[PDB]
Amino acid sequence: TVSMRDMLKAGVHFGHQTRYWNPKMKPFIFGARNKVHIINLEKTVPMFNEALAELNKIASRKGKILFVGTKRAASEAVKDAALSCDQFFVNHRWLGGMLTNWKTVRQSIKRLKDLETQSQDGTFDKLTKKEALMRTRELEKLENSLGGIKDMGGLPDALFVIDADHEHIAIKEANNLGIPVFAIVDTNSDPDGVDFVIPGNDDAIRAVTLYLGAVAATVREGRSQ
Amino acid sequence: ELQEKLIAVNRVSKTVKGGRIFSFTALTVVGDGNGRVGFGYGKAREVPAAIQKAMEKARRNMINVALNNGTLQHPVKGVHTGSRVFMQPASEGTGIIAGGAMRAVLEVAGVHNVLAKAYGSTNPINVVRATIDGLENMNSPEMVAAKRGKSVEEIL
Amino acid sequence: GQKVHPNGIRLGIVKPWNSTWFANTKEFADNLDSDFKVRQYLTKELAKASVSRIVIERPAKSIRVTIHTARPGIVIGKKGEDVEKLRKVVADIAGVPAQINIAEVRKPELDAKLVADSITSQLERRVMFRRAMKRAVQNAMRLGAKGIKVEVSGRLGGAEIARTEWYREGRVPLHTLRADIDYNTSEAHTTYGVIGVKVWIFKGEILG
RNA sequence: GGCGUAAAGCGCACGCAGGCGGUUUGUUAAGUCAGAUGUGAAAUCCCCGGGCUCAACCUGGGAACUGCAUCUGAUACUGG
RNA sequence: AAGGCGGCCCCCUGGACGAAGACUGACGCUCAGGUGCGAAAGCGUGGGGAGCAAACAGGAUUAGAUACCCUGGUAGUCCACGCCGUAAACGAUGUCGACUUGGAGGUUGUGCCCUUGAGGCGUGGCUUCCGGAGCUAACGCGUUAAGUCGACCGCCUGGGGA
RNA sequence: CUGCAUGGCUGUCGUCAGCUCGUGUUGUGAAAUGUUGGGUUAAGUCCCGCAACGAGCGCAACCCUUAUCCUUUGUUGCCAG
RNA sequence: UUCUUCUAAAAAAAA
Repeated sequence: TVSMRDMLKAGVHFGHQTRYWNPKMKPFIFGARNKVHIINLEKTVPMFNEALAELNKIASRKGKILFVGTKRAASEAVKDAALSCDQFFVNHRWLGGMLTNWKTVRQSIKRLKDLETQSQDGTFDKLTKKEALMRTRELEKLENSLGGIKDMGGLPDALFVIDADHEHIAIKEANNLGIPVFAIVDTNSDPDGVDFVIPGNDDAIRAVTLYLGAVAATVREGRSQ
Repeated sequence: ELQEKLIAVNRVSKTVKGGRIFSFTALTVVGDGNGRVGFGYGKAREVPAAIQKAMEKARRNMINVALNNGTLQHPVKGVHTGSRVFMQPASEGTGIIAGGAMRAVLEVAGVHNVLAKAYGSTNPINVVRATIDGLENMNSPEMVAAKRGKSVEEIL
Repeated sequence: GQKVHPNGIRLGIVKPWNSTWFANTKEFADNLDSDFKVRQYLTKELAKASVSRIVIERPAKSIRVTIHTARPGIVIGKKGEDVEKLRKVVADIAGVPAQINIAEVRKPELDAKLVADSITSQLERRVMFRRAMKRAVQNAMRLGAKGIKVEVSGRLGGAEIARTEWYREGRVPLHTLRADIDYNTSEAHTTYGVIGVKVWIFKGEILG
């Protein structure tokens, strides 16, 4: 469904500097030109198709999937991608315990929900201005961190992680709860916890928009089914 | 449905500026009288709260042990930090020949005839960890047959 | 003992007085003494009946005392039988004409005095102190209280050295003056000495 | 069963006696393994029975005595 | 090999490492007893003695000060030949060999590409720090293992006595 | 008589800014995290960051008094015309 | 710059 030429234009093949590699990612590394690793696209493509197929399969059963990207190079791209494909995202800081300690995160999302109803339609003004600013700031930060998942209802059925190393906490929580992980793993990340490894660059804007469009396309198609 | 056993309850302590703070720890094991068993270690300021936390932790993170009709399937040995443990299958009606924490975890795990022995330190937490470690890596005839690619009759 | 009495510190903010009358200094002391005698007699008589508060007020040289209790059927029995019996002896003790009204206490599990008497009776009949504390806290929290803290002190479980145990669920803000913390104590005369019970109940902040 | 810190690596090295030894072929059969024979007293231990009302006890037959010697054979490993 | 070795020059001399071959053909590894080497202090004989400095003397501090601090100062420290054979003689990790992800350096050879400047790509020896699996009571060790194995030797069985 | 068998009450560190819990995670475990870090405050007060997310007892506010003005009320209080 | 020492009896929990 995705070729090799588009990826090469995007910059997927680029990895990190040689001093920083991680040895568990050796099968997917082609070589190292100009002291930077290159992923072999002839290897990333045949397993990316299986990942997209599995994601379509889990989407067609009306399953909730959760997108995790917080690098600030993908924050807006994951937010608009998830909204366009009617899914969930975490674009700001992943607060620890978001999946395992869901019993309290449900209270926090409930706090966010009643607070936004109070603000826009409840019209909870006409009292002391400093308290109104404090509630506004509290709602602002709560929304900023938990807006994407505020109506999820329960724990999701799969996770899509943009950076396997930087978002190690989310992958660990998912493995702890037996939820499948699909991840874009660079040459410096650890792919053991990931159930569906996807080699490739996780730093370029072109590459990240390409991945997000592809996953949005397949999840939309599966939902349509 | 599941059977729950309390193994050992002791009082741990912690010294602060005010003085000593005494807390309680509870080691329990739960299981379904068959291949499912799991241990829980809970800690709180009171023994009911401690045993409750232990039971909730025990009901999760369980493992499947491929046991025989009423016994183990071969002599297996396990180790976890201070307890070299060894256990082997026994004939019908010999009971659970085990000591301390081992007896409780085996009984709840559904085995009925087993000869066991604990070497090294006999600390309850370590021996119950080592016991399920050995049980976890205990091979079954179907598993080893499928693994090596031969029939169960070829391996006997 | 370090903490000031919660009802005392709130006597002019959110809590009312248990005796609301006026008297000059000539008859203030004997009026107070008369109030003490009637309170002592009533507390002694109605031990079985769960009496929560004895409000006293004397308009125009006639005492009128309103008992707040959770079991009015027990305190009245057959219609108009022992209420008059209490009224006459109270009028005789005070030496002034009396009148006794009775206020029912809705939800007795959220009343500090009644919980204290219940815990103290259970202690006197030798139940586990931890069990009594847990039962009281769970019942209170289930009926809709914003918070309760109970404390029991002295020779618990027939021990040799006394200790203090306490539980607290919810909010119990003792520094907030507008919080209507219902506080009361009691004591159990067990065979190993006396055990003291204290209970704070936070019902929700009062605005105004 | 251990020897960094709980008791435990000689301060370091050379080296006789001693322990062990890469890889291929042939020969031998000492170590090793299989079979047979002789022997390993009786009782005792174990198995299946029998006799004292049962049991302890006594007793028939078998197994066991894991060993040693000789004869015949096997030659993969160790030794010549 | 360990103890250890620091200006420069000469004489005699041991070990280690690299690149191409050629050669002998298991000749190998470890080692009780044995032998040799073995910091500093100390001993004997004969020299030498500037500085430093056990003992000792004097002056301070102190309740006391047979010490710490100050001024002197003798064996000793130095040379030649013997003796002693002990140290937290330590990497608190015996020697030899095989296998098991990696990163940044230090030091010393050596092959190729245009040394298109002090460039790039390999391949050996020694050595420092971080870290994966694994091991460990933990701290940590982690291709220079305390990981997985094999050969040999020395040593331990509660603390004090010792 | 026993405050060294106790209840209730009080001093004290000290009106110092601290002390904990639920769930999750790390460690075989006692424990840790939260509660630490960069600023700031009288303050664990607040923000940012962060395997922590929240909550409670405490840090402040709500209470009394004092400081300014306005409305109601002017005697036993006051005297501008 | 100097600044030593406090003998000899405690109690703490067990769903």
